[PDB]
Amino acid sequence: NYTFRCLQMSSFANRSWSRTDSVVWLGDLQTHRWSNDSATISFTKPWSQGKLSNQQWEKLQHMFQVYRVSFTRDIQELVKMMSPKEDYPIEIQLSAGCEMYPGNASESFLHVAFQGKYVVRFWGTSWQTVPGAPSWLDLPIKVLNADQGTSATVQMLLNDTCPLFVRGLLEAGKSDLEKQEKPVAWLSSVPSSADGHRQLVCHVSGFYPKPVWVMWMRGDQEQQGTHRGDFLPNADETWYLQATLDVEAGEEAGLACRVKHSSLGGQDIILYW
Amino acid sequence: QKTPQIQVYSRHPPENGKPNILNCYVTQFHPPHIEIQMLKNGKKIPKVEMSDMSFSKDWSFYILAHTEFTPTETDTYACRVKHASMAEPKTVYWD
Ligand SMILES: CCCCCCCC/C=C\CCCCCCCC(=O)OC[C@H](COP(=O)(O)O)OC(=O)CCCCCCC/C=C\CCCCCCCC
Ligand SMILES: *[C@@H]1O[C@H](CO)[C@@H](O[C@@H]2O[C@H](CO)[C@@H](O)[C@H](O)[C@H]2NC(C)=O)[C@H](O)[C@H]1NC(C)=O
Ligand SMILES: *[C@@H]1O[C@H](CO)[C@@H](O)[C@H](O)[C@H]1NC(C)=O
Ligand SMILES: *[C@@H]1O[C@H](CO)[C@@H](O)[C@H](O)[C@H]1NC(C)=O
Repeated sequence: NYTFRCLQMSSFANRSWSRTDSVVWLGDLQTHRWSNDSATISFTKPWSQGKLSNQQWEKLQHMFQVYRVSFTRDIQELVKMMSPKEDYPIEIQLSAGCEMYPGNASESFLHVAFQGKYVVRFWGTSWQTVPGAPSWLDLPIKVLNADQGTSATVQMLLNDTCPLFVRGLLEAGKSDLEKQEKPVAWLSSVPSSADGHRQLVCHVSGFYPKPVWVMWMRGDQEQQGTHRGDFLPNADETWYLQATLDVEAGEEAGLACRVKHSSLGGQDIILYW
Repeated sequence: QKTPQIQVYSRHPPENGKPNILNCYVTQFHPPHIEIQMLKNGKKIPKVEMSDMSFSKDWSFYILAHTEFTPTETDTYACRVKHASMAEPKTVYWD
């Protein structure tokens, strides 16, 4: 069903410049942001505190404020030691959360990339380097693994806190997570990279949730030339997608673009070129 | 290092003389430090709003820029990006 991910982005440019910024997502909806500039974590939804009390939220945030400061210090100290072997600039990303499954099931994860590449995960009761990660990481990870209080805290957050927090968000954010917004579609054309050809573009915008169906059609016949692009975000938590069809001059006549979406309740949009 | 991809698209069907929103979606880049400008006839648009920086399953960064605009017949719009992976700023025009 839903993936919950806490994303940490830390940049170290020198001994005296670093920043750490986090965002939190529930599926494709942003629930939190934590800028380097701010002491406290910001809610980006009315329901971002889920079903936790003010006290439980405070504890949780307090723990993260201590963590953010300790993380930055420890990395700076690590660079001081590794150098010149590894040096600035340095980029570290953390992706931690859980994925919710059908009958109340839950899987947690915690992954770390260095310089844009996956290198470490927390797994079970300890951190580990993934196969092919550089060997100079073995010692710092052993050192980090000797800190048993940190290991216990992480286990508690992944095993217990994450799924508990998420059920609360799912319940509290219900009407937002289950919202239905309708696609609006339009047709245009752009030059083709092929001669004697023109590229037709069906734009579909403002829909939510993500799943959608868009095809160029000639009557009942699906046009297998239809090229769906990626899902692109609108700024208002709705989605945008286009589907293109390269056509020879004169095959243009009789083409339609058809759009299906759960919000339309069976009533497909059909535009004619 | 990863070179940014840039896609430019409107929020609503474009109608000349009618207020709309233009989006510039920048993806697939690394490191996260980046400069995004939206241009109207080659001049920087001053009020551009930025989503929070985020990243994908694959570790690469993405960020959405957007601005109010009201398209006419004669206006050109672009998104221009400066990033350490490119010697030259990359400009993508709205179609
Ligand atoms: C937003 C609400 C969501 C709540 C639900 C929670 C779901 C789980 C989400 C995140 C959990 C994972 C985040 C980790 C939390 C850390 C917990 C904690 O308290 O640790 C604090 C401790 C206490 O520090 P001290 O002062 O030394 O005692 O801090 C630390 O352990 C130090 C920080 C290290 C932890 C991360 C290390 C990353 C691992 C490898 C780094 C990569 C190496 C790059 C090498 C650098 C190049 C030279
Ligand atoms: C958090 O959950 C993991 C289970 O995924 C627990 O670690 C497992 O349990 C024991 C350690 O006593 C080992 O024999 C297993 O190998 C561990 N599993 C894996 C995949 O490594 C862990 O004990 C839990 N911690 C808490 C505090 O509940
Ligand atoms: C450290 O990095 C920042 C960010 O690039 C830069 O502005 C600053 O001048 C640098 N300082 C030193 C002493 O290298
Ligand atoms: C990020 O936050 C820390 C701790 O408050 C601060 O000291 C540091 O200057 C900040 N980094 C930047 C680049 O502003």
